[PDB]
Amino acid sequence: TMKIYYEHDADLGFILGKKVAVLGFGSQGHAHAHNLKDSGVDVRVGLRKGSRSWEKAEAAGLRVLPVAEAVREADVVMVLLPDEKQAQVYREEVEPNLKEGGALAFAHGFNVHFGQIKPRKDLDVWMVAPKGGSGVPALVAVHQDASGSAFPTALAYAKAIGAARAGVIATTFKDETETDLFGEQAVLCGGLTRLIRAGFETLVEAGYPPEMAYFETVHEVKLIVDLIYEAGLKGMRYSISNTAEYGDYTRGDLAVPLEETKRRMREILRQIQSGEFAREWMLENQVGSPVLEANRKRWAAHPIEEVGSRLRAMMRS
Amino acid sequence: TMKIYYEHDADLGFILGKKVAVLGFGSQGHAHAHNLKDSGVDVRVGLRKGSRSWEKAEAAGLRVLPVAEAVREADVVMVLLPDEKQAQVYREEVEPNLKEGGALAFAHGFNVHFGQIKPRKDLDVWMVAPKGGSGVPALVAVHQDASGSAFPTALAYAKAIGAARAGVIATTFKDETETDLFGEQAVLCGGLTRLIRAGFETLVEAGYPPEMAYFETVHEVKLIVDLIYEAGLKGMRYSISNTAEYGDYTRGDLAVPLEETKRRMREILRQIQSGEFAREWMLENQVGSPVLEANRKRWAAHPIEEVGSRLRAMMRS
Amino acid sequence: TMKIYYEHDADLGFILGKKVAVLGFGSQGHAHAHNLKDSGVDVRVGLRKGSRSWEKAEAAGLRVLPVAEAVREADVVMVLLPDEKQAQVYREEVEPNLKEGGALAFAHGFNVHFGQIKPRKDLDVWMVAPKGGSGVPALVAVHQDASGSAFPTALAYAKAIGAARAGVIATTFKDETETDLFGEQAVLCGGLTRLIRAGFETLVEAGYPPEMAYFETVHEVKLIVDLIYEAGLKGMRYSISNTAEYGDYTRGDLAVPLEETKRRMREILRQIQSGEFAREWMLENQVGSPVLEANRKRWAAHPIEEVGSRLRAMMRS
Amino acid sequence: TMKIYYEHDADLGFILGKKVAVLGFGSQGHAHAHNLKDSGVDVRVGLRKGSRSWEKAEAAGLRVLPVAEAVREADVVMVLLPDEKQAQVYREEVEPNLKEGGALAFAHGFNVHFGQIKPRKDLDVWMVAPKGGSGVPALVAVHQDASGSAFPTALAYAKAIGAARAGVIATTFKDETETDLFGEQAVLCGGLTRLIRAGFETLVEAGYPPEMAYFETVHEVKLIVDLIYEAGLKGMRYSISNTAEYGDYTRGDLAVPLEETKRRMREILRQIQSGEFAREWMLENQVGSPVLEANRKRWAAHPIEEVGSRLRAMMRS
Repeated sequence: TMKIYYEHDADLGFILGKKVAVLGFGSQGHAHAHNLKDSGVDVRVGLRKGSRSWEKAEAAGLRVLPVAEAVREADVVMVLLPDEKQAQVYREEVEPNLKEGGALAFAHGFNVHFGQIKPRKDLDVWMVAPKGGSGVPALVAVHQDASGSAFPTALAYAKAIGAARAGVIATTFKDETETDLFGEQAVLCGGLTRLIRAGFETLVEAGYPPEMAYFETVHEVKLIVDLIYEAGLKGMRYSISNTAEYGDYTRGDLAVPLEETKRRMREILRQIQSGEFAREWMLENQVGSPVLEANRKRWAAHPIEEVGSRLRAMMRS
Repeated sequence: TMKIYYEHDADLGFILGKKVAVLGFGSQGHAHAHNLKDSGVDVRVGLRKGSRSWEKAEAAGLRVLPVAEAVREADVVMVLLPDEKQAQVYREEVEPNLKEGGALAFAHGFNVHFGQIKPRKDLDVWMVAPKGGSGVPALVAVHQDASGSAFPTALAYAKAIGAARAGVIATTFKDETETDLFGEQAVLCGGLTRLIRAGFETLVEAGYPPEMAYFETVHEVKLIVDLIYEAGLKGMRYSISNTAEYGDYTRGDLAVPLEETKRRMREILRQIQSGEFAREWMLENQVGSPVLEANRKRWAAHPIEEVGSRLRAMMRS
Repeated sequence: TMKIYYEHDADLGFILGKKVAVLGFGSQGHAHAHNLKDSGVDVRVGLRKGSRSWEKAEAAGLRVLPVAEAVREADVVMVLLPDEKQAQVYREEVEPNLKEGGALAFAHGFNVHFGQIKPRKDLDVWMVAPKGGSGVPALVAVHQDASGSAFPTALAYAKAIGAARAGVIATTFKDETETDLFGEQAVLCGGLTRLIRAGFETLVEAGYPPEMAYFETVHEVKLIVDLIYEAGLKGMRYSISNTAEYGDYTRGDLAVPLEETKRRMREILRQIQSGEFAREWMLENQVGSPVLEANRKRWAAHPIEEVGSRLRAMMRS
Repeated sequence: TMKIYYEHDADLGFILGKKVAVLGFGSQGHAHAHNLKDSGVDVRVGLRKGSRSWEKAEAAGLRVLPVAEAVREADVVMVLLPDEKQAQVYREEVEPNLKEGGALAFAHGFNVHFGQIKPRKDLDVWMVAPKGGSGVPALVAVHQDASGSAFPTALAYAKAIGAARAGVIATTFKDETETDLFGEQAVLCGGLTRLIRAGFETLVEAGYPPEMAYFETVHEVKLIVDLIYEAGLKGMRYSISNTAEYGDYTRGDLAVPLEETKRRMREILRQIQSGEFAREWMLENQVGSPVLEANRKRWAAHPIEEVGSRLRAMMRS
């Protein structure tokens, strides 16, 4: 019971007559700028002079300018910088230089949802969040519609990128931002890495060889997750051995008890929704990311890395 | 500090002069029989008359016989049947028909490690456990060496299958069996599915749209696990956004607390090592697998399946 | 908001042209065979040769045959044996002998719901579960409809038995089986007997005469339950003294606290729904019912039995 | 099992041909500048114009310059400023003015270990941490060795200061920084002051005169700690009365229980190692040190201060 929009719903007329400034040239900057030019919209990439990304962008054959300049001549500014760098670039280099009635666009809602960018009341503010006809759907959301055509423009932008093919889902900046932070913290990276680490340490402390601990706790994860990707949980259960399936159904809850886990995950979500997580992260970046650099180091020293590196080398032959 | 053996350590002379009976024709039977013939050892597949697998095996162009017959004329019997079916086929159709001084081989140690097969004292008993030169290493173990050449034969079998290329690791039936059950129960299927389900239910109960709950808790798992496969945990951390990395380092432990999780996983491992899990599973199969069929059904009804199916369909276009 | 079917909805044409084999001759076998003949369908009772039930069935004037024979000549087989004996009789004597496209019928869903009988794909599988025009309604359910007319046939069977008169309720094998086990365990036998025993022991240990403990804790139960049967709980409250009513409303919760009781009953229900109870009971019967025979004995020795027997004798005069 | 270096291992040739800028003129600035000139290396002190420290440094007969100027003409910059002031002085006045291939030196690792100073890749970065031939050993550590001679230079610096005499211990910035913070928090200041305060309050609340509470809980501490300094714990036990010794051995654990204390100290250490403490302190200084000024005041008002001041005055006569 959700509103899906396709290529047929989106009209490239709302973008093709507009100048798009792509700020930043990571994986996202690369792909955004690439697929836009190959759909016949004039793109300029805004970068800092004499950067590694400056030369990489010219090598891909794109028009490259300083950030302030790229913005001065743009109708849509698509901001594809790290969350922690966006607010400063907006204040110093986008806010003063973006034409009135212009559009300010995002791939992530974080800085707008948590008020690190308080955009001018005259701008359109929208987001296209991607996740040939490879089946990559996208989210689209509009925070602010000054012109009356933010949503058609955003939908056109998704068409011009190739995201409309598999379907564009309409949402809000709130729901995009809060579900992204939740996934990262509770499941995708935070929870999963802790579960693997506890598995590996359990076997190694019980005196099983580290090499075999690594195979049964890290290397074999891909096999399971590929099945979930293709055919969901019930497909995954169907394909695994009955012994595996029986163990899963009767001992999974002992590993990860449902009500306790749901309680702890509700606290993770509370800190996201309350703004406490955003505050923590914003302040962390004000003082040189001490905790990030400290944790990186402790986790890079973990015995699981030595064994992992040896076995991945051994397999590459 | 582990003993690795390569193609150069293995001598195909120990297998090429032997008749191999492959029992069963799942994915493993298919691959074992295939790669053996393409390395010039004479293979026969033992199957039950008029089965779906009988016709599929003839269609791949293999010599197919009843199980008793395939065993009567074999020097090595490689048993590639479900754990719960192996013991009965061994008792009724392998034990009476396998030549004295023959070899009985496995891909999984479960039935031998837990005494569901008590093999004759005259047999060799060994295992090759796989996980062109695609980097698929294997485990090898020898439970029983009557001939004095079980280990060279097993190593030759791994060569004849293409498992020697990326390296063969010598282990024991105990360590193969107990680490496999542990992975399935604590991490790969049991733990991971419970963590995803708690994530998804947390978001849906908090009023986020199920479609977006599904993207941030299930679909995005593949992206993370592909990075872990390629470059381990520290590679995965390196590639994710700093916001994701910060969340992982500061909230992962809140989702999955280390000492509590390790305690519960030690209980999972205790039930494996004590034989309690094997007993539970063996008895389950004596009475028509009531719990397996009951749980399957409850998990197939879960709301996560409806939303999963809709979105996977939508993406296939 | 439930689907009720009456005599008018059921067409005896769907049964009267069919041969019915009734397997077993307890209370249910007796009544099923009886009421069918008195509605003009030809019945045969299948029994083991030279049993006590064999002679009792001939004495009621029914055609009696060995089980295999009764099945060979039947279109509908109605299985009215103890849950623990059904699976073996199905495997050895019904499966080989029941015509293709035949109907296999039950009064209880237990063996089908928990896969102790895995019925042939060509059979109809349905159930009639009864609980002159005495007001005995029935449940009806269809597990498997090969012919396209399982449900009309089942409904006809209920008509031919006299169960349609007070109404036939359509349900599923799942809901019949799981609610029956729940009632037996949590309330009807399990809970109620424990509550009586705790009452009786409380009074006797407090030094009240056992005879009077027995009257106020066991004999008087019938008076209350007859009122609940006739006029429900609010009828029962209406008829009891205001002192009794006041005590009930203000101390019932102290005896049986609501949230704690509901928690424990949810665990009883979980073990039913998960298949754990079915497994426990199936395995119990594989090894000669040690726990059943042990508990019987301990409960038959209970002081409540001596006093009960004396007072029931005294009242029969 | 630790690497000790003496005067004989250190070659003053690595420092005597280099210009040293000492930034700051506390106790450490004073001593560093002093002992360097008296070992024949040319020193300049960098200070802010018209400060109290400016005039005090000229009065000791040292060449004094603005910070930017002192750095422009230096080969080694020794930073002896409060931890909270170092990062700003590095960014604004050292980073732009320090010659390429220069050396940046510290007495404390805090700002480098926690990334408040991210030093240029061309610099040497090392530390000498002191704790006639008075027995003052030193630590030495090298964070960054661009020239290939950071360690000999650092060792020479320790020689030129008089720290080599009692021995220089090679360590890391990590171990110097984390052990210093731990000592301050768990034992030296944090723990010890809390233990004294609880002792004093216990006696005063029990109605002993405050003067005598002060003698038995504060004044007598010096006697014990002087013995520990000279002859360690077993020397201290040896010199105290047997009654004191018996009380210590049988009631010390009641005051300060071992496993509980070790648990709490592991949490103190965790917050240090994780970067949480550094973040807390860095942010505190961004907003005018509210907690520091608040706590100072509450602790200065404590009744222990009034009694202390009276008795110290009384003893000075």
